[PDB]
Amino acid sequence: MKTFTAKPETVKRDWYVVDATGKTLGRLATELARRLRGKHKAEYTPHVDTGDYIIVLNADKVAVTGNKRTDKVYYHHTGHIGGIKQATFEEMIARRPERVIEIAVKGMLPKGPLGRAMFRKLKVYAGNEHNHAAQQPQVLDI
Amino acid sequence: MKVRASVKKLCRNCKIVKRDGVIRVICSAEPKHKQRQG
Amino acid sequence: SRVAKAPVVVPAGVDVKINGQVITIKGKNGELTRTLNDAVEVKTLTFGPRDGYADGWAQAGTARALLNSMVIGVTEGFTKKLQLVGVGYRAAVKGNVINLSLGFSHPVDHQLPAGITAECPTQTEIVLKGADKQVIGQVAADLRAYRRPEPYKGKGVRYADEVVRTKEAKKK
Amino acid sequence: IGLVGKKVGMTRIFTEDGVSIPVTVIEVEANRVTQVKDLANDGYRAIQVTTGAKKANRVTKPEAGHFAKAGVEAGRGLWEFRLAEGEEFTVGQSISVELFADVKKVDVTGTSKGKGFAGTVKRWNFRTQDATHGNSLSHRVPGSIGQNQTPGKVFKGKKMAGQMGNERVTVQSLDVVRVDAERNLLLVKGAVPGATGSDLIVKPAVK
RNA sequence: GCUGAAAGCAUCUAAGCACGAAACUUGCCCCGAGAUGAGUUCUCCCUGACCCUUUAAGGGUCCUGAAGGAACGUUGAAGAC
RNA sequence: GAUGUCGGCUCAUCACAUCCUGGGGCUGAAGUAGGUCCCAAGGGUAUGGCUGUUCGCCAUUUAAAGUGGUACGCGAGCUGG
RNA sequence: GUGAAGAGGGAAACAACCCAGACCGCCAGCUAAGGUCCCAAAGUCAUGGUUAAGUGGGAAACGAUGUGGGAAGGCCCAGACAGCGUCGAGUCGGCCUGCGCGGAAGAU
Ligand SMILES: CN(C)[C@@H]1C(O)=C(C(N)=O)C(=O)[C@@]2(O)C(O)=C3C(=O)c4c(cc5ccc(CN6CC(F)C6)cc5c4O)C[C@H]3C[C@@H]12
Ligand SMILES: CN(C)[C@@H]1C(O)=C(C(N)=O)C(=O)[C@@]2(O)C(O)=C3C(=O)c4c(cc5ccc(CN6CC(F)C6)cc5c4O)C[C@H]3C[C@@H]12
Ligand SMILES: C=C[C@]1(C)C[C@@H](OC(=O)CSCCN(CC)CC)[C@]2(C)[C@H](C)CC[C@]3(CCC(=O)[C@H]32)[C@@H](C)[C@@H]1O
Ligand SMILES: [K+]
Ligand SMILES: [K+]
Ligand SMILES: [K+]
Ligand SMILES: [K+]
Ligand SMILES: [K+]
Ligand SMILES: [K+]
Ligand SMILES: [K+]
Ligand SMILES: [K+]
Ligand SMILES: [K+]
Ligand SMILES: [K+]
Ligand SMILES: [Mg+2]
Ligand SMILES: [Mg+2]
Ligand SMILES: [Mg+2]
Ligand SMILES: [Mg+2]
Ligand SMILES: [Mg+2]
Ligand SMILES: [Mg+2]
Ligand SMILES: [Mg+2]
Ligand SMILES: [Mg+2]
Ligand SMILES: [Mg+2]
Ligand SMILES: [Mg+2]
Ligand SMILES: [Mg+2]
Ligand SMILES: [Mg+2]
Ligand SMILES: [Mg+2]
Ligand SMILES: [Mg+2]
Ligand SMILES: [Mg+2]
Ligand SMILES: [Mg+2]
Ligand SMILES: [Mg+2]
Ligand SMILES: [Mg+2]
Ligand SMILES: [Mg+2]
Ligand SMILES: [Mg+2]
Ligand SMILES: [Mg+2]
Ligand SMILES: [Mg+2]
Ligand SMILES: [Mg+2]
Ligand SMILES: [Mg+2]
Ligand SMILES: [Mg+2]
Ligand SMILES: [Mg+2]
Ligand SMILES: [Mg+2]
Ligand SMILES: [Mg+2]
Ligand SMILES: [Mg+2]
Ligand SMILES: [Mg+2]
Ligand SMILES: [Zn+2]
Repeated sequence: MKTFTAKPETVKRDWYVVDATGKTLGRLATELARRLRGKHKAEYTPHVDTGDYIIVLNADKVAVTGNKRTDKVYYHHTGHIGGIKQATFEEMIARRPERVIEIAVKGMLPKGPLGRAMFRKLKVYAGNEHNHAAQQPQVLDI
Repeated sequence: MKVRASVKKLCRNCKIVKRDGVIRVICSAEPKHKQRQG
Repeated sequence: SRVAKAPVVVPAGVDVKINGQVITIKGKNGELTRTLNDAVEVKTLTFGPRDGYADGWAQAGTARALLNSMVIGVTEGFTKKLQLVGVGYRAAVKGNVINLSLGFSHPVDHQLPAGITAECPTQTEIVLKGADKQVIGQVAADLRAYRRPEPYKGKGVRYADEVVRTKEAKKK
Repeated sequence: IGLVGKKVGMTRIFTEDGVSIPVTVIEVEANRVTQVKDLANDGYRAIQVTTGAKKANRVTKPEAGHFAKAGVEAGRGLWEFRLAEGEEFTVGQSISVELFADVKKVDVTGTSKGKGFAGTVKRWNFRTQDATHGNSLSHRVPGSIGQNQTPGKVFKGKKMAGQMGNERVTVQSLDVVRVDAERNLLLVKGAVPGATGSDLIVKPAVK
């Protein structure tokens, strides 16, 4: 027989809710990336999104070690000459705290259309409330 | 402030102090003896 | 080490709360609160490294010294004296606002924090008072900063005990 | 808040001490509040206003229902002004130019006159090259637009020919010369953006 | 700089606290939801039958044609089109 | 089996080893005005005489008339000394 | 020795370095160099240490109470060491060695 392949039509994706409070950024992000990709399922298929939907609460309370809170720098370029911009981790937390988790996870997901599709299943919130009661997310301790 | 690679006690009133990862010489007697490694 | 080892005598009329990692001493001259580094156990008060803390003796010695000051603070309390040197340099206290004339085109109008109190014995002296040794230190530094004592004549705001070193100009 | 008016034109005011003040005359008819936005419903605090009049046949049913909810006659457009904390308004309230009675300076926003496709000389104040001394077909042309292989491209934001004017412009900190509630007029010192007859937004000066 | 141990002292620093520049983040002006993460608010409009099969976000017929749009015309201190 | 060359003109863009403006330590810093070092790249940063000149000298300005990288930036953009 | 005239795996990419020599087919298995948190296959493996510099992941003379280990020493309850006779336990400064720190400015 040919090896099994997951089918995008029939894949079951569960909903989970994770609390980022006090969790180390990168060690949370690897577990998120793993589960968004579906690497935790026996039906894992490289060309199919078999992963789960994950709500992350309290993104503003994510932890980092060392002097990273002040010294970790996020760079981006605007596309305009001289348009190199930067923000420290602490500035990112103050202004756009959900982006810290989102940026970390995006860099750990595959690049290309499927990786972008996998990222859409991550729902990051700054505080302790989400609006997805209807999806009945299960608590997941990462 | 003298900014040098070699910072040293220049008299008995000079003290070596490390502040924020920088070796400095502070002197109670002589302001000319104030140094920062750099 | 030696600082940390020595416990602090807490007098009668002075009351010490300990709740989690918080000290909040009562008493006549005032009231004061702090939270210490998590390497310190405050057992008089007695201070010591907690286990799993390499800085614990360093942290205990500072804790000791701060609480010694806090228990001084709410008894005899702290006083700081400043002197104005220079023609036309006056000071005057008015509520919680010291008014310094210091040879500027504008009057300086420095406001004391919540519980520091000033008196001008003469116009050329300020006498600060409070329970917090850090805050009275900071207020005194801020007042000195308006016109720090200058090296040719010694003019400006000085600490009354300060010995301002003087020099003469370039020889012609 | 500010008000919406119309650029009537420019004139002057002679003072008794022999100063001629150039003025823009702005007709500021009653601005009628058509909607109040609040934090609960809209996520921000603002008034929407209309002014002037539109012919019934040019008022669409969606537009007409919006005006009818407010209980105001249709005006020529809708504009929003953000509210500060103490500012409160009610739907249907008319706001007149007397708003500016004690305002010393205003910012005036309009659509600048349209120059169409403009060259670099006009649009960006580029210098012309030689009219003579051998110049071949290159009198008002832009010159070089980049370097060489490094970087081997033109940078974004390069100043080049293109549409000029016909855009939103604010002129800040114009003196209010006269507020005439009777005639619905605001006189401001100096020029403001746009052609005679164009819409102007007038706000108390932010600076 | 303050307070302050490690290091009985000293020490702006290790814990803790305060100042500090046209640089930085804002504040000012303009663009801006293709922000595909395509958001929000207000208002308006459409309230008919039936047949068929590969029963399905299925296909067609008759009746109906709204709000609004476009087109055309007269045009504009809008504009190469 | 061709990667157009000095200088000018037009238009730039980056670095910072900073010319001006901003902050600061030391001074053989009285003041005024300097010297030197540290921080700082936001913006600003001559016109002429002579010469193909770049440069330089000179005249007269300026807060200042920065130093470099960009095929010693830029001839499918101009010039052609 | 390899490339030339040599594919495969590793060294991000990278003839000439490391592993290794492709007769063809397989949706079997074991290994090499190199690896095992996610991109990305495999240890968020075990035990004992070191480092706080993101050192690791560019680094020289030289500078420094950074911090771990070691071998001697001088002085010390006949009271040292510091600060003010007081004072009441260690203190002092060289050597060797592990890992770090400064020295460290460039152009889309
Ligand atoms: C080619 N390869 C062996 C290495 C490589 O793959 C890289 C890379 N980034 O992938 C390199 O950077 C490399 O090509 C390279 O450029 C190196 C060096 O430049 C280099 C290296 C180590 C050195 C050690 C000491 C000295 C001291 N110098 C010698 C004398 F002149 C004073 C210089 C070094 C040096 O220049 C690493 C290699 C690695 C290369
Ligand atoms: C990390 N990365 C930036 C480079 C890299 O990827 C490699 C690699 N092989 O893939 C390296 O080898 C690298 O990590 C490395 O180790 C380097 C060096 O060791 C290196 C390099 C250049 C040097 C130039 C001069 C000198 C000597 N002078 C006197 C001393 F004070 C400095 C040493 C060098 C050196 O050690 C290249 C980098 C490249 C790195
Ligand atoms: C003909 C070649 C030219 C147009 C000019 C050339 O300049 C010379 O070769 C100077 S010597 C020849 C002068 N002349 C004939 C007597 C012909 C231009 C010169 C400046 C270089 C020195 C050699 C390389 C070059 C390309 C880039 C460049 O700078 C050119 C060639 C590939 C180019 O095609
Ligand atoms: K939208
Ligand atoms: K340049
Ligand atoms: K100076
Ligand atoms: K600058
Ligand atoms: K060339
Ligand atoms: K040329
Ligand atoms: K070309
Ligand atoms: K041409
Ligand atoms: K061979
Ligand atoms: K690093
Ligand atoms: Mg890939
Ligand atoms: Mg500092
Ligand atoms: Mg026009
Ligand atoms: Mg000209
Ligand atoms: Mg010709
Ligand atoms: Mg011509
Ligand atoms: Mg490219
Ligand atoms: Mg002390
Ligand atoms: Mg300015
Ligand atoms: Mg060819
Ligand atoms: Mg610099
Ligand atoms: Mg910048
Ligand atoms: Mg700014
Ligand atoms: Mg000249
Ligand atoms: Mg060139
Ligand atoms: Mg150049
Ligand atoms: Mg030509
Ligand atoms: Mg060219
Ligand atoms: Mg010629
Ligand atoms: Mg050959
Ligand atoms: Mg090979
Ligand atoms: Mg290979
Ligand atoms: Mg390499
Ligand atoms: Mg490398
Ligand atoms: Mg490869
Ligand atoms: Mg195996
Ligand atoms: Mg894996
Ligand atoms: Mg482990
Ligand atoms: Mg490194
Ligand atoms: Mg080093
Ligand atoms: Zn000295």
